[PDB]
Amino acid sequence: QSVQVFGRKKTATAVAHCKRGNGLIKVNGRPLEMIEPRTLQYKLLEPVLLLGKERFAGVDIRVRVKGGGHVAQIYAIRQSISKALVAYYQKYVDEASKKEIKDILIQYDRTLLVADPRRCESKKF
Amino acid sequence: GDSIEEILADSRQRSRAWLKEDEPLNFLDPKVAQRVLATQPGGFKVSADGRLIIR
Amino acid sequence: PLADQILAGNAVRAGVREKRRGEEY
Amino acid sequence: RVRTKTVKKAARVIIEKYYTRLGNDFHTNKRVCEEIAIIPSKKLRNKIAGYVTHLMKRIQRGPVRGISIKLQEEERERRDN
RNA sequence: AGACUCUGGCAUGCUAUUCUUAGAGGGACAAGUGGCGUUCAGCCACCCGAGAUUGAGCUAACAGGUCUGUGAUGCCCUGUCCGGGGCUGCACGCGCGCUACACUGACUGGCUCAGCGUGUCCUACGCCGGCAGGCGCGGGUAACCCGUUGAACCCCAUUCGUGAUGGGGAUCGGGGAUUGCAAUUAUUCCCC
Repeated sequence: QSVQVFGRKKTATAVAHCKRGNGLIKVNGRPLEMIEPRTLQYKLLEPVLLLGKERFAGVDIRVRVKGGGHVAQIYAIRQSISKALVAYYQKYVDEASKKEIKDILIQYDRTLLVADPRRCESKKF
Repeated sequence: GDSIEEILADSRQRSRAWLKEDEPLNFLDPKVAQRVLATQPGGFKVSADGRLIIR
Repeated sequence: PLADQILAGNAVRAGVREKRRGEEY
Repeated sequence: RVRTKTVKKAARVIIEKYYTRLGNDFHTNKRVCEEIAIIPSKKLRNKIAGYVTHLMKRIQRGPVRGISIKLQEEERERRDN
């Protein structure tokens, strides 16, 4: 058994699978630390270092992306990971852990649960 | 069909889907189908006594 | 009154002006 | 005979705003039409009363939750005013 | 085959009133029942009910025009194809738009991510030439094939280094190829 979530952006859409495991992080068949724009690598390290790497050793996560640019894909990946962990610890783990994770993750940043509702406005005659 | 608002009505495209974002969404949850929508979400005069005038 | 006129001339008008500028699914 | 569109609109607005005070058969519905609308036309009054009776007969065979929330909203609007 | 307007059948109710009157008020609203029905619009049959419809008034045109029959109708006068040419040719004034005037940059190599459309002209693939481009064979009248639409900016490493300079590319000379009756007044592209 496992949990599938989705992360959204302007045009970048990602899906995320979280299941039992030894703590493997995979994005597009690759680990999280070699996404091509290296400069936002701490963004890819924002969720896990917010929680602690020892806790993630029971969950294996795999994220696939399609659409958007580089940084939009990065934001979709990190938001999808955050919502994957909170959904996994809500459905499978007791409510107190989900509540404290949600509280710390909502006092850190707003976009890590609901993405920024921004899109390009169309041109009309 | 038998609802109140359906009777009182002023009387490709089908492949569109609508997600709703609350609790996080799990695709493998058996009750996720409640959170998806197949369609788009969302004159008379008054007298002194308060009675309407119909003509 | 006289003092009201003097103080209105001594102050600057302010207050109301509505400037009209500028998810779930 | 067919129903005029303004009869349909009047029946809609009457059954939308004052569903609680209307009754089952034709006579009390005509009475509600009497002291809810001045309605100078007798034939228009009769057609409106008959169509409101038919509308509530069709509505009362439906689900109860819509009637319940409609009555709750009507009570809230009456208490607010 | 009037889903226009108005109205009548029964009043032992009111007024000067059960028999004659003439004003007003009730009464019919498809109202109810059973079937045919997209299960809602309508249709058929029947009960109660005086009345589930009987009477009074209501076809007409061509701001598109045509075919060319019309009033010695009124006002004003008494072109064709062919060949080439330029269609802004440039001292200047007045504005739309592109390029950069470098170092946050340029070169090279690697790296990796979208969206709006379209096609018998979009092209997948194999052969030749460094490239401009040819040859051959397929897919597609279309979310199927081009196309998991593999793009640019950005990212990593090298070289360059304050220099009218490896920036910027104008204006030129030559060659080649492509598009077409025809390219000169450089159609267009690649290279030097």
